[PDB]
Amino acid sequence: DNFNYKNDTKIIFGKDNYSEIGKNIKIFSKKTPKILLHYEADGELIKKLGIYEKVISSLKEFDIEFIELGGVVPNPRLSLVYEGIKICKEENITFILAVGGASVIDSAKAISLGAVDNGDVWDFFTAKRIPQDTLGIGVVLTIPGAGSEMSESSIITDENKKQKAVCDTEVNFPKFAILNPEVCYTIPDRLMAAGIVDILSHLMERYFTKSIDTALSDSLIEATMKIVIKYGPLLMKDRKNYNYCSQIMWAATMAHNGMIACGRVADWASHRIEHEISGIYDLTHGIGMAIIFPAWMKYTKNIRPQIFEKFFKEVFNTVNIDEGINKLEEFFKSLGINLKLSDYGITEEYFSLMAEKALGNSETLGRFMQLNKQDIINILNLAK
Amino acid sequence: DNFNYKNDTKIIFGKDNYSEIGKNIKIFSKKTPKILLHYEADGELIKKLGIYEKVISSLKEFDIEFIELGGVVPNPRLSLVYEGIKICKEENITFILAVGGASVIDSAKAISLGAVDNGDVWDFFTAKRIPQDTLGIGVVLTIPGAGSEMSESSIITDENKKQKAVCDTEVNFPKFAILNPEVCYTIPDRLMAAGIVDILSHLMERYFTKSIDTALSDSLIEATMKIVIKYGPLLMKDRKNYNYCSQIMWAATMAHNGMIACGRVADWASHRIEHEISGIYDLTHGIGMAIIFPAWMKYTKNIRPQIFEKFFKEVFNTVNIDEGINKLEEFFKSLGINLKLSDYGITEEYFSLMAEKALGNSETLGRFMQLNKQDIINILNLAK
Ligand SMILES: NC(=O)c1ccc[n+]([C@@H]2O[C@H](COP(=O)([O-])OP(=O)(O)OC[C@H]3O[C@@H](n4cnc5c(N)ncnc54)[C@H](O)[C@@H]3O)[C@@H](O)[C@H]2O)c1
Ligand SMILES: NC(=O)c1ccc[n+]([C@@H]2O[C@H](COP(=O)([O-])OP(=O)(O)OC[C@H]3O[C@@H](n4cnc5c(N)ncnc54)[C@H](O)[C@@H]3O)[C@@H](O)[C@H]2O)c1
Ligand SMILES: [Cl-]
Ligand SMILES: [Cl-]
Ligand SMILES: [Co+2]
Ligand SMILES: [Co+2]
Repeated sequence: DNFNYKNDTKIIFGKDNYSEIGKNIKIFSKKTPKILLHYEADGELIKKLGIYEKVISSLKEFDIEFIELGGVVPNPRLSLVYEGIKICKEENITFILAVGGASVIDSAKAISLGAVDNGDVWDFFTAKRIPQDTLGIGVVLTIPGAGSEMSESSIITDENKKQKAVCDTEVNFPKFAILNPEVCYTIPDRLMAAGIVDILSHLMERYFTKSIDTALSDSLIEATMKIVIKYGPLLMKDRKNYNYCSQIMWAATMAHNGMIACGRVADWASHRIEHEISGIYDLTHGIGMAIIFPAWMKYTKNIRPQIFEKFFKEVFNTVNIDEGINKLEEFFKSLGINLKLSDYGITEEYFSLMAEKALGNSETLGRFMQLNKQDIINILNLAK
Repeated sequence: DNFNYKNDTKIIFGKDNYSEIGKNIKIFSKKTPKILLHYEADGELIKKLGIYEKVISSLKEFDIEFIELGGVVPNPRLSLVYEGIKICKEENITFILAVGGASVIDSAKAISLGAVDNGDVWDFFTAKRIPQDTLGIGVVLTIPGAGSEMSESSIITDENKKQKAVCDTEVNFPKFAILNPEVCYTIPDRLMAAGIVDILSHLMERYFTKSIDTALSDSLIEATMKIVIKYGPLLMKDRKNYNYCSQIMWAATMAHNGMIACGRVADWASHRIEHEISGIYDLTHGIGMAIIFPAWMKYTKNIRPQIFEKFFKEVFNTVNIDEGINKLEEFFKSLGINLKLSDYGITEEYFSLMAEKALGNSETLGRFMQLNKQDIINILNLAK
């Protein structure tokens, strides 16, 4: 097992450092800077928090001209990205500032691409052309979600065709990303808890592998996981604790690092199964990953028991799988999450439909264990 | 404690992937590529190993024209860098390939700088100008030493003035670095052992800190250390074991990462003390770090016993400092290293001189503990 790793995104970690917005705009723009401030809706919640102010005060401090463009919505649409390209060519924008989460970061990245291209940007999403340049964006992250502030990916939906797509390319890497743990404070409980589950589950999806010779990698992923297991419950009970939020934020960041996962083989079974639950019921990703992941490890405990033994020894101080699986169930409950699907009024009614749609045009799904339609129903039964 | 992190060096990790030399030259050169192959002496040992061949076979495979420039020597001299600038401007070299260790990588970086500048390169080392561009280098690392294949630093000595200096700048970052663990195999024992000590000591220098709120960081540094403690002895006894060499190489790399050390405050006391031992006697850095580090932790065990308790609990499975200090002494001996200075015929004769030269024009030295001249002699007495 060989692997490659690049990641050029500059990370500014900490608080009381709002000048680094302006400072980093200067470090990464073309000559004199004029920037596009991108946000969701009308900076409604960004401004409520006081980010909008502390942003514009950094922009002013550095004499940076700027236009605002708003209304991105959770599933960012080409409607708006096309509008954004227009503005970055007309008003000669030299840099984009994404002030939000992945929904706005993905929009920002797609604008950054189109602003430097002499074609349609959507040729970069539908596998027609491979972009070779981007204007350049900076992010101020408002919630440590899925790491788009450090990824090479942008997910956009063409609502004219109802066809959503993604574009992975080294140019999409943000030039810099401001990461202040303080943005965690105002996040509602259920969402903080679900973000904590997403961090662990991202680590676990990569940890549980058939790959061999991954000792150091194992250690690092174990280390991050343990911290999630130790601090995430403390953060839930002391929401404004900078330390607790720092560990957790730094964990999510590290979880999106492929220095700790070194070309070891990830498994997406849980993700996919959860996707289809979430596709039919109103259920937050992180919550369904806490219901499904335990069900899946029960169902897959026989593949490489040794790597399950290891997991629970290193993370929950136990060599007994059942006990460990329960310690993880308990830990999820420690974040205020109920563990069964019945609990959310999800019934067995669509376990069949959900299993079919997970598999799509395939016979099985998974890598650690090849899971067929009935295997998936069994897992949904374990989680009911 | 806030911190920043960038590192743009692409890492190609693994074996049986010699085509990625050519492939990565193509990915990072100007238009058609013509490269300078940089090595130590006359590719004497690089060629003995079979790197030279597998390099030129990748260069040919990709139709890459190339000139060779040799004779870099362990303390790379401007004599040669000036020669290299000449060649990269005359022969219009678009990229440099450093095939060696830090001595040649540092030379390569200094050539890369000068080849794009309209001045003297040495203005970049003597704090006159701050370089804003470099041609671009790739490294094939022959020994996982001090990480220059991923650093922003180049250390060159002007032998006309007997004045050596360094240049830290984001442009010095190699464009890519090939890391094949197999290069470990041929390394002599004393040097492999000393490289294993350097990895741990780089982690320890950063670990033992007065900084607070560093839990995740602690975990990661602990994780890497443990692996060094576990595999390094196995590697010493099974030199050609790819797994053992992979963990250890990946540890050194990770040790040079500031994602695991997150702006926590390093201490260089041991380094400095060792420097002066090495300045007077013929002693390999790694070996004197195994004699000195234990002496220093004995002498500094009273500062934050809690972080010593933690260290030895996480790494040596013990809460007792004395026992732990001994487990670390034992571990060093497990790499075939004798632990006293007497052992190397180093006598107390110059403990005084060595202490004075460590302190230079300062009253104390260290951050974890401020060490004065007598404190340093005491530490040298602990290590005698
Ligand atoms: N690399 C990639 O491109 C990548 C990878 C995985 C997922 N994604 C995408 O990530 C998106 C999920 O985004 P996300 O989880 O970062 O969140 P988000 O910002 O898209 O939405 C988070 C929710 O919490 C609120 N919120 C955000 N920050 C807050 C704060 N500081 N205080 C209070 N409330 C706050 C928002 O109003 C919203 O309701 C999806 O579109 C998903 O497809 C992208
Ligand atoms: N970031 C930086 O720029 C930075 C930081 C710290 C130290 N340094 C510098 O690093 C240098 C030390 O270099 P290094 O430790 O990487 O080693 P090196 O390559 O300079 O020398 C290593 C020794 O082992 C031999 N060797 C190397 N690879 C071998 C292999 N595969 N098989 C057998 N023998 C092999 C060499 O012949 C030589 O005797 C010093 O000049 C030091 O100042 C630079
Ligand atoms: Cl997610
Ligand atoms: Cl070193
Ligand atoms: Co997931
Ligand atoms: Co050192």
